Amino acid sequence: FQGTMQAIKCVVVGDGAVGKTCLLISYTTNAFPGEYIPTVFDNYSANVMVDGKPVNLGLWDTAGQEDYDRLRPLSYPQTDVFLICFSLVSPASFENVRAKWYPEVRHHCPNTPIILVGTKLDLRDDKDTIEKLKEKKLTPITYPQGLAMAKEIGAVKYLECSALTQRGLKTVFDEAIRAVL
Amino acid sequence: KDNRMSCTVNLLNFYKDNNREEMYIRYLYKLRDLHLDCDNYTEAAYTLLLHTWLLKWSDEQTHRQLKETLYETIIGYFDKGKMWEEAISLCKELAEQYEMEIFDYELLSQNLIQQAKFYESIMKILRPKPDYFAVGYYGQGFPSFLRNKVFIYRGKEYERREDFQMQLMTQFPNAEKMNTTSAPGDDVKNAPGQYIQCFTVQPVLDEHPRFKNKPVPDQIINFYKSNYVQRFHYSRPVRRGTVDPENEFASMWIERTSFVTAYKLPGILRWFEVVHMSQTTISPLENAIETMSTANEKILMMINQYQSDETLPINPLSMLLNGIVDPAVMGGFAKYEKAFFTEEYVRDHPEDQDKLTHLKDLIAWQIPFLGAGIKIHEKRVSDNLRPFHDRMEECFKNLKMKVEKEYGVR
Repeated sequence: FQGTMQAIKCVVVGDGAVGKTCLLISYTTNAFPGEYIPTVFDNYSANVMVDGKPVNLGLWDTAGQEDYDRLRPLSYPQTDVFLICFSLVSPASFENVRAKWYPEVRHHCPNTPIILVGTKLDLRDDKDTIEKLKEKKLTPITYPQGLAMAKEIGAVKYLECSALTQRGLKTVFDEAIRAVL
Repeated sequence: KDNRMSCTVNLLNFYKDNNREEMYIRYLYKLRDLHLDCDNYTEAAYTLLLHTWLLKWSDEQTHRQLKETLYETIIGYFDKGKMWEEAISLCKELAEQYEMEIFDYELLSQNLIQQAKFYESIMKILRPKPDYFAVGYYGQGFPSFLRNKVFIYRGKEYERREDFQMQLMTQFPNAEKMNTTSAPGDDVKNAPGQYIQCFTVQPVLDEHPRFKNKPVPDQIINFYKSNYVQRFHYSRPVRRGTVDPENEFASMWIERTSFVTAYKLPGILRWFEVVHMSQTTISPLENAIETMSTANEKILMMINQYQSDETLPINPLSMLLNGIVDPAVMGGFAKYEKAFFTEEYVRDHPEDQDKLTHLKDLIAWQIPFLGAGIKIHEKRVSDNLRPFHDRMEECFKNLKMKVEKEYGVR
């Protein structure tokens, strides 16, 4: 009766420094914001209900490392939605969204939707973080900038979150799913 | 109306203590009606059971007919609740009466069919695992029935902590949400304001003797892992020192807290007060072991779900296998090898020697399961992912290989 839960395959890309893995573990295990336990294994899954629809969300933690440029797109096929993430406190990872990630994804999956995600939303106001960036003559990415970037790459949504405070996290995954439904 | 319910139960309890059967019954119903407003079927059903505890299968509407009408309604509730095993267990009592006490075979056949439906559902209708949330109320601002107390709450279907805590904060708007799961000091306990701790806790499978040594199917054992439970865990990771930028695992310890409620969940309420709390600490080694077991349990469970049904999407299988076969992002168990298999780690700890062998066994254990699952994946993988499957095999082969030598084939 009612068949099987809709299985949604969601593939997460971004630089290693973005800390995208922390997002997936915190959400899947529904962890306290401060503490979550790492595992020695790569993929995370959650059974969740969005808009009254229950689904089996599979979160693929891809490797940012360049060594994997050949190996990583093997699992791209069959994806329902793409999560593209960059650190709000790393303009380099931001620039890589346009430079490498979007092109790669688009090359391999032209019509699969994309969600742009801004990580470390909590650091964007940390003084020590702001200072170190300035010394390097860099400033954190702003909301208006992330949005423009999304518009540019043709991402369904642009969203900012913080694995540590957990604020804005649930939404990323809810919206990832609204994108598939 | 948590307050009203708590109140009703407080009333209801007092009535039990002072034998006031008429009053007690009046309150059972008051309580039942409240659950129905909320659609808490299972808790509504358990509350009615308090009535039938007073009834007996006699002719003294007489007792047997009343107890009967009641069992029917309760069984109806559990069905909506999806506590099929609880429903079945009430069916059996009725069937005994029909079969051996009043020989009503027509009603009996009806009962048996109802049981056939519940047994079937258990196996074929998957029920979402509920979540448990601990809440601590630590301000002096709290009334005396909540003051400095911990309660475990049974989550509604697909209810997530973000949703729950929101309603909770709504209930108390001056309460501050604590940012630790750690047991609060007396400094906060004797404070004037309201402070609220809230986190998800893990249920512990209570031991049932029916399943004590027999081979029970996941399908019917898993249900007991998240229901009928009285004990719960929260695990937090604490780093001890000498952190390595290479493998955090070597230095990661877990503080684990245990909560025991006074009554099992589900019951007459969605929450019961924690009556005992304990903390135990687990070493990176012990942690690696749990981690390894979970991984193997999951792989085995998955290969079994797939050996059965073939209408199952493969995405969830690909994902699990690949993330264990080729853990690019996180370490892999190499991290565990690098961390505990040094000549040095063994020398420092001789106690762990029994454990190290156990850890080794899991790794050997992993490969068969992995290949077993890979066999399945091979047979049923869409052709656009064939290249993906082919790589996954190569790593596996590679992996099978390095492991077989180091650790004997299992």
